Amino acid sequence: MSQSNRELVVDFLSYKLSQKGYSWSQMAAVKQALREAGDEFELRYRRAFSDLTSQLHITPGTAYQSFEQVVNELFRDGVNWGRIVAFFSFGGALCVESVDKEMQVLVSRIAAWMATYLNDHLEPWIQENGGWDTFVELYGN
Amino acid sequence: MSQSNRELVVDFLSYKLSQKGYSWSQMAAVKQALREAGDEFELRYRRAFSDLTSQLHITPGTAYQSFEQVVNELFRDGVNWGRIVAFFSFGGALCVESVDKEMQVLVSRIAAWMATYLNDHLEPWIQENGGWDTFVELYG
Ligand SMILES: O=C(NCc1ccccc1)c1csc(N/N=C2\CCCc3ccc(-c4ccc(OCCc5ccccc5)c(C(=O)O)n4)cc32)n1
Ligand SMILES: O=C(NCc1ccccc1)c1csc(N/N=C2\CCCc3ccc(-c4ccc(OCCc5ccccc5)c(C(=O)O)n4)cc32)n1
Repeated sequence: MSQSNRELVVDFLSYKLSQKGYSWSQMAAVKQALREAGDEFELRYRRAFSDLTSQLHITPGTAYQSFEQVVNELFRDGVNWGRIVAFFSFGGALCVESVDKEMQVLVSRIAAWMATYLNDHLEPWIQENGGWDTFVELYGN
Repeated sequence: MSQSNRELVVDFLSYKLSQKGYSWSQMAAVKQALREAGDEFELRYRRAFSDLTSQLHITPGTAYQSFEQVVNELFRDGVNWGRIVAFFSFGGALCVESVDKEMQVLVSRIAAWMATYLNDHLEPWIQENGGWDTFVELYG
């Protein structure tokens, strides 16, 4: 119950500060930058590219390594911030299609796969290019 | 500082799911009822009351006890769902003033004080009045 209470407070204060357009922490600023970049990417750029969800055809039998081999296609010509945004959008799309197909049980493993891929394959590039601070500096507020 | 790749993932996926009417967490209906009740309270009903923030000057040296004794004033004549809503709004107002004062870092402290107050002073009343799912039935 105590953890739920904390979660209510955090949600309420985040929502209220966001509603006023206030940036209160580097973490909040990174998350806001990513949300907005994903929205812009999905609206106006994603349809130009081959649909990576068509390569995975996620099932409850899909393993991390199958996700990883499909994501490697997105980074076949290297890492940039745009492709990192596209990676988040791809994960978001796997979750949305999972829930659309009455397989919400996949949502938690998709999140773990995304974390694993970021930590294993993108973290060195992120640090080399000024960390998430630079992402916010170029694409945030 | 964003010192967690997993936190960015969970945040982004929560957002993307919400845009399709789907929920990351089970607390989703309460969060949506509390945000809407907060917005509604602040837009007109709040204007009737003395501004409780004028009694607090939150700095890195302010004790939890100072916050606790000002918040108690909300519940002087009992706990009800509206006063719980007002408590959250009050918390939100404190955070906005904290950022405006260049004390952004105190937002997380205020969050910690609110969760502490909620757990000590309000959790018993909440349990004894049908929990958050009643709040959702009334304000959702
Ligand atoms: O979500 C996805 N699919 C599901 C879906 C749902 C609904 C509709 C369509 C598809 C998804 C995300 S991704 C993707 N395929 N992309 C691939 C295919 C494999 C190879 C590949 C190779 C490079 C790139 C890529 C992606 C983004 C890129 O930049 C984005 C710039 C930007 C940033 C912020 C906001 C707007 C725009 C770039 C680039 O410019 O280098 N290059 C992308 C794919 N599919
Ligand atoms: O955020 C606050 N202040 C900063 C601020 C910013 C901008 C503008 C004005 C103030 C704030 C939240 S609070 C407050 N002071 N309120 C006090 C003063 C001390 C005594 C006190 C005592 C009872 C109540 C109270 C609060 C809410 C209440 O019900 C709300 C019902 C409702 C729900 C959903 C939507 C709309 C309305 C009630 C009640 O009717 O019981 N009673 C309230 C204060 N200040």
